[PDB]
Amino acid sequence: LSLAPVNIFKAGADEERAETARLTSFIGAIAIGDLVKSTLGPKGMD
Amino acid sequence: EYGRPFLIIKDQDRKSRLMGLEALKSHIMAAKAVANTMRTSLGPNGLDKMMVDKDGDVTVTNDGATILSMMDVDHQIAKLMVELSKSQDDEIGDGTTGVVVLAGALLEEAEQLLDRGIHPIRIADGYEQAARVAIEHLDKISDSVLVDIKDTEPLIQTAKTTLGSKVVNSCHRQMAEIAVNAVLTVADMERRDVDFELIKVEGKVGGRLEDTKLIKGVIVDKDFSHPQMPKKVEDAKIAILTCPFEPPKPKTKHKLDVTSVEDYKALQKYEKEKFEEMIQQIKETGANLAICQWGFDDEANHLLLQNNLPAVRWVGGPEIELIAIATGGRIVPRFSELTAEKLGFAGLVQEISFGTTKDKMLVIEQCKNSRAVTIFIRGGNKMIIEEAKRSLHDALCVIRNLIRDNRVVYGGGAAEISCALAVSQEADKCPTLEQYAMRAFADALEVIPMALSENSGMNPIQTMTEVRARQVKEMNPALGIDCLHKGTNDMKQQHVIETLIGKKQQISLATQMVRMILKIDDIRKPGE
Amino acid sequence: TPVILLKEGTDSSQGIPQLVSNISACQVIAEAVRTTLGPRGMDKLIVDGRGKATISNDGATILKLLDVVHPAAKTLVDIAKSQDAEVGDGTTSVTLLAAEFLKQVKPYVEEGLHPQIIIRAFRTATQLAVNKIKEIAVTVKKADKVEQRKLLEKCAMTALSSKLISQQKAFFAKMVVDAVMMLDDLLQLKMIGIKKVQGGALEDSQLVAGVAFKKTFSYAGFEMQPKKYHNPKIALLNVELELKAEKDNAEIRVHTVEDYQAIVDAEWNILYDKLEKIHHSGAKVVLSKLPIGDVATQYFADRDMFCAGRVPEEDLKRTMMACGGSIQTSVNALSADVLGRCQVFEETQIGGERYNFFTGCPKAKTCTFILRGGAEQFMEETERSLHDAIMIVRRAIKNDSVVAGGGAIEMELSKYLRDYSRTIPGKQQLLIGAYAKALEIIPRQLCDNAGFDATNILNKLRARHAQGGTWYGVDINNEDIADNFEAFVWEPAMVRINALTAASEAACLIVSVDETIKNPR
Ligand SMILES: Nc1ncnc2c1ncn2[C@@H]1O[C@H](COP(=O)(O)OP(=O)(O)O)[C@@H](O)[C@H]1O
Ligand SMILES: Nc1ncnc2c1ncn2[C@@H]1O[C@H](COP(=O)(O)OP(=O)(O)O)[C@@H](O)[C@H]1O
Ligand SMILES: [Mg+2]
Ligand SMILES: [Mg+2]
Repeated sequence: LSLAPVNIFKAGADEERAETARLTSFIGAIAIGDLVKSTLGPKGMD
Repeated sequence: EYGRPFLIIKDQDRKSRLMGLEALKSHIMAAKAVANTMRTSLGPNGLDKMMVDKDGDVTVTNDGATILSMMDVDHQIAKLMVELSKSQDDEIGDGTTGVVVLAGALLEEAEQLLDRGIHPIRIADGYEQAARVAIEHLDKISDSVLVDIKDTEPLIQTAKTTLGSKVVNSCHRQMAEIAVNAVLTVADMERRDVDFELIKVEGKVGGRLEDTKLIKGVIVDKDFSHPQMPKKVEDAKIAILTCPFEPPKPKTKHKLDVTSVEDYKALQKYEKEKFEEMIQQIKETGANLAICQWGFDDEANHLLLQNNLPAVRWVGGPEIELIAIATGGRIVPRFSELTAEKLGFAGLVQEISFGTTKDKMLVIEQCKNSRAVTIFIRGGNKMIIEEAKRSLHDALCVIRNLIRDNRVVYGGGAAEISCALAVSQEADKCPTLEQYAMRAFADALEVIPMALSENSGMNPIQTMTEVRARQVKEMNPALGIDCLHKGTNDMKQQHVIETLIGKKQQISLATQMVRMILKIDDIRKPGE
Repeated sequence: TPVILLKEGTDSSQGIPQLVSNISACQVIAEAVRTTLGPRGMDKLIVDGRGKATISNDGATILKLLDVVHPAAKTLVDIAKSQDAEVGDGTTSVTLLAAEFLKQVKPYVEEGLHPQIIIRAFRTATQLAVNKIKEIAVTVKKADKVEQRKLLEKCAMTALSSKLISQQKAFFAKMVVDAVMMLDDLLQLKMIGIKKVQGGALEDSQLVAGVAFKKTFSYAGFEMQPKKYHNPKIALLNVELELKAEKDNAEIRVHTVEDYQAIVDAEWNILYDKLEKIHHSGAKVVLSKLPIGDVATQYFADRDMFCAGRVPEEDLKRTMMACGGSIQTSVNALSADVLGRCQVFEETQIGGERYNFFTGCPKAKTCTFILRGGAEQFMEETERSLHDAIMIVRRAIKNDSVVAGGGAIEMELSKYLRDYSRTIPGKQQLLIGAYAKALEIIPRQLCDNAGFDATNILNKLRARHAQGGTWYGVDINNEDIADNFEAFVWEPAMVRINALTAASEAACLIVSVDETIKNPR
């Protein structure tokens, strides 16, 4: 039911598979480009 | 007598033990989780893994050796698979993600045999007999072409396939010419070896990925001592020096006594004549550029400038011996030994400048026959340079193997389909409870084609069946999996080449690890 | 009561329950190494408190890795170290034998038998069994060079058949025999160069006829000197060839600047005097325990001469008895009789490492083993398995007497003791008879590890011996019994003589103990 009955990794180490890794890498990158977008162009803010 | 729980082992109540079959099933399940992570990172259409260092660092890689190295595991069997791949990279350099897939698939096939009442030593005995049939069959279909300087092209096509998997594929034609041209230069042809200390790999971030080039000299990250020295020269005789430019000082506990005024005035005169004596000795011999390991002085810096004689300060240890081999000069420990026959020769010594930073680098080229070359990697990302360095090391290690052994086989799955038929055909004449172990070997050997097809997007059992049916009917052992969708399953036409000793090790080394695991039955470890 | 004799915490036990609880404590030690016996034995995995795994099939190292604290069980761990110090093989055969001598006499202790009667019976049986082995030990007349090579190949092949390297026992048994005839009289164990190099295959291990040691630290210019010589002259030295102070306890007091410059030239002339003396002697390869500076490295690069430094002591001594030089602490005397010589010297690459080779020594009296595996524990188990065939052959030269194995010699002894017990009357029948029934534990474990019927086979062995087949053991490939002497399963007679004496002394000691006292802290 869990991530394989045996324990391979240590305590505190995490792993992400295909369906959830693409979720982290895609929300992490969009967050960076959203904070910065407001400072683009002749009339960008500060 | 009331045999109360008497104490036998220290900390007996905090220790655990597995025995019998349940301990053997835990090994297989632990080696099935590790080998299924590396399945996706196989072949030209594979995908790579994100790795986060313990402190704060990020690594992106496709190599099988480094992935299992930076992954921290706690299972003991999982630590055996890490060492299985590490022992492959240093011996060959290519195939380190192919061994753990085969070993993991070799253990899974033995799970059904154990459940039927089969002794594990009997399985580990039948496996070795099969590995002697596959290796003896691999020499029969091996083809050796040639290796020299004048016709280089099969060597290029060998390094083209290994680079096909890594991220460096946009420019992988250019990076296949650097790897081949930088090996036959530094490699001897009588002793048949390669000195990797003679090849320097230096990467500098910023720029473009296709700007990577091969330099036929030495590039050192330093600059001239005085800001008013000429940046380039056209005919320089390199004067390699080890000793500094300071006045001499003995190592024993010297003490110099000054008991008068004339002894004091004779000491100022001593210091200033020693500086002028040094520049006279360098200029007399005809030297044009000075290279020093230790630092200069405030006074010895102008004398070099005033005499039109540029110099480089504080260069490293290993870099000095590369300039000596490249330029053809010799290293002198004093000024008295500096003669005209101990000088190098460069054709051009420039000082390249990067963008809006203060990073200056000294380059040395246009030399005669050399035994030292450097690789200059460029790129616009931190993770691109590190992965580019790893991919180039794999390309160099493939060519080094071809010098020892010319003969090659054809990849893309062709070697595995052919090897799995020889084992299965010979297993039909072995009636001693070994046909089961031999048949299990030939079934785990076909996981490599079923990993390339699944990654490509095709059906494994539908494509793999059609390839064996075509190979038996014809007499062509060079048919593989069309991963790149080119139309022809013939690997000879598609120019897919694999070194023979690379494939031999992936079978001989992978079998022996399975013998340890099948031999281990008890575990005794503390509890947490 | 208000004043008490011993401290508060002195645990004490005595009586019949004290002794029976000791027999049941040796049943746990014997069961920890029960399944590592025979060609189909399985090794164990032990972990320390730090996390280092030690994977092995030999009794001696398994019992060393358990933190046994039971005073009675600690006798069985001490006799194992005795066996691996005298003969080196048979370690796990004295652990089952020691526990089987206590299990068979456990019921007699409960019935109220005086344990002194048991000790007299155990000592009488051991002397009657050790003398039977020497009576029927096979020897040969005029052991010629050919027949004295076949004898040690068979013995070394049998000690290897139960280990990790069991498929390649033929290839390895040829290297061990050749590695011991190079030694001369004392057969020192420090004259064999066990080296471990990661990567490769088990069939790529080589035996060299000289010395081989790893490349040490080198300074600038090391890549500018040749790495292949035809007939060099090895100069084994013990000197620091580097620019330093003459003596740590020294001081220089100069007065004028003219004497200042002469001092600086004096240190550069002392060093250059030593290097010139080496170069004039005709030497081509130089070695030194003490470090070699970079000035000396570039001196030898301009004269096509190889240099090395910081060589371990264990490697220079192995060179001396392979080339024929001597360690020189001074360069004032370098004659022709203090230099070495060989036929080839080069520096190849094996497994991403640089190694120096000194092959080609017709008067060599030492060898070196290069082991090629695929993991750190693959090489340690291969080195421990090679350490058993070394000591078996070493013991087999001083004693050219062999007996058959696979239970063939345990069963002949149990037949002789059963016949002897039926003549003497009294309570000695049930004690000697209990000694003969405990010697068949070795054949029983061979059929239990392979998965055979341990009872039907033993009924056949007991019938073949009472008819009168002396060397009829067991067979694991044929599912039956066979002649183990004609099947070339041989072992020296010294591995069973010392196994009975050690097992009988450990059993006789535990029985005599009456009570135990444990003091606090
Ligand atoms: N162009 C190609 N077509 C078909 N198969 C290929 C091609 N290039 C590489 N391969 C296969 O990919 C397999 C894995 O190689 P790779 O993914 O580079 O990692 P490694 O070489 O470390 O195992 C090899 O067995 C090889 O046969
Ligand atoms: N070819 C063979 N057939 C049957 N039994 C054998 C054969 N070779 C060795 N044996 C048995 O296997 C045993 C080896 O045990 P081993 O694990 O070496 O114990 P130790 O390590 O203490 O010497 C010997 O007692 C011997 O009787
Ligand atoms: Mg590859
Ligand atoms: Mg043994």
